[PDB]
Amino acid sequence: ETGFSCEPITLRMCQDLPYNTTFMPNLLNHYDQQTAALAMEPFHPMVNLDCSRDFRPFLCALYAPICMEYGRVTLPCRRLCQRAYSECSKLMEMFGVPWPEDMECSRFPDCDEPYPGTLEVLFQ
Amino acid sequence: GFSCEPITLRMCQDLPYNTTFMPNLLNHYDQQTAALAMEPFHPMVNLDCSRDFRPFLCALYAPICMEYGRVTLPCRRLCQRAYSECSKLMEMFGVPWPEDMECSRFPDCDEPYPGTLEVLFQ
Amino acid sequence: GQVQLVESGGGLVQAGGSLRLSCAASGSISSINAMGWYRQAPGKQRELVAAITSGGSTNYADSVKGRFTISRDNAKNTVYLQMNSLKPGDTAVYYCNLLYYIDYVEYDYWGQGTQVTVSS
Amino acid sequence: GQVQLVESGGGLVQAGGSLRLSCAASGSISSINAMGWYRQAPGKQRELVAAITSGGSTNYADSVKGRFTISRDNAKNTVYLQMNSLKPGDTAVYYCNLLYYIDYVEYDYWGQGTQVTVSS
Ligand SMILES: *[C@@H]1O[C@H](CO)[C@@H](O)[C@H](O)[C@H]1NC(C)=O
Ligand SMILES: *[C@@H]1O[C@H](CO)[C@@H](O)[C@H](O)[C@H]1NC(C)=O
Repeated sequence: ETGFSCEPITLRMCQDLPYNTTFMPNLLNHYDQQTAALAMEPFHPMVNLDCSRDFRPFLCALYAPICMEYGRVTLPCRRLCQRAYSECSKLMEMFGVPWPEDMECSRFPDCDEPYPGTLEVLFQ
Repeated sequence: GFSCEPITLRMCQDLPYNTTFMPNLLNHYDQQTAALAMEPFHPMVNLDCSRDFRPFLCALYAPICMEYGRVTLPCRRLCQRAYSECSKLMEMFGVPWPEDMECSRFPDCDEPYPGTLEVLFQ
Repeated sequence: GQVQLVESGGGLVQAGGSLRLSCAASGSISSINAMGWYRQAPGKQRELVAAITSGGSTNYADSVKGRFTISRDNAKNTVYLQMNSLKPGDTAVYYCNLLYYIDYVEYDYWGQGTQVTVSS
Repeated sequence: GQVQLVESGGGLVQAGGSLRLSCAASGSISSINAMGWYRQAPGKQRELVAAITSGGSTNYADSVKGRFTISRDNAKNTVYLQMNSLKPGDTAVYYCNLLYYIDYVEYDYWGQGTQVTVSS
């Protein structure tokens, strides 16, 4: 095989999403997801207190993105980032959680590119 | 096409290569998780039971930096020799062999280039 | 069922002394919440001191690390600030807050303030 | 000179008592090494008790955790086994071991063994 698969998501804050796997190297999977879970843990107060409906979808898009054919990268839309940031920034400031440089919302797409660049995914 | 950072893992210095690919979101967190996974093996590395052990461990936790951050793996034969040559010392120190190090899971290193290749350093 | 936070435990101590602030929230509140301690010196901006989620996760301002401890009694909906090794620079009015969300609508309640004064 | 292991400290104690084994390595050995204690009761298989590297990493058999302590003096190449809360089931010949590698060649030396006997 290729050495990669869609692996079950084991990040504790990325359960009960519309999808349940993410693209990972087979041998490095548990290690990679353990590292992602560690990186995501500082955001737990925001996820638990639910300051934004957009926050968990945004973070899980970055740490456990939907599994695509050939492992293609997917990204959340800039507007999602911006609303998650705005709605959760008071609580992030209260708990000393900085917004990482690699999450600066200007880095994310406007979601106005022709299909398949921007698309809608349906879930039953 | 490269985003290589210096290897900071203490058990992965003085290798033929000195950088590794680190995704931005995972930097620091990765080395914390790697140090935790490698710590049970510190006696194996320090006492030098196998020439193959440190290359194998650092292949998993500080792999060579590739264009586009491509994944590389050590060959099954490397895993097998590192395991057999260090098994006496690991048993003496109660060091378990993790699931993600089971040697049968690693490549036979017989796929056509670039799937298997030789890297030169001289 | 109306929500109010009431503060106590401030006063005057000499430098090196200790104080314990208490902030008791009464009324109908969400059991998943954050509670914080803030301070404001005369004429200056209000500043975060420490915060704690209902789960027990804490955050501390650098200026108070190792000296102040925040804690809570969820049974009592009360948050505490144990203030050891007090310095003159800790003099301020101390405020507690209670922060939670209901269907993403923010609720942010504040205590009435308690004066802390640390003499030379 | 050639490597030699000298053991001492065995003997007879009542259950609940204590003993200290020592094992002194002489000769040309690597300063980076592991030293261990093993035990074998007559008619039974040899079993690991405890081990320690020159760096200080330790490992204990579950049956002796909290009762036995291994330690070493790198200066004199000596390993010790402090055996507290002894039980009749600890009765056995205890062997010291010295394990190291030079250019990936294994050197593995064994002491002569010393008897530990624990009466009811
Ligand atoms: C993940 O979702 C797929 C499709 O919805 C389902 O077939 C699979 O069983 C799920 N995995 C679980 C529930 O572990
Ligand atoms: C890493 O190795 C490369 C190639 O030998 C060398 O050019 C570079 O200076 C090295 N970097 C460090 C920090 O040693």
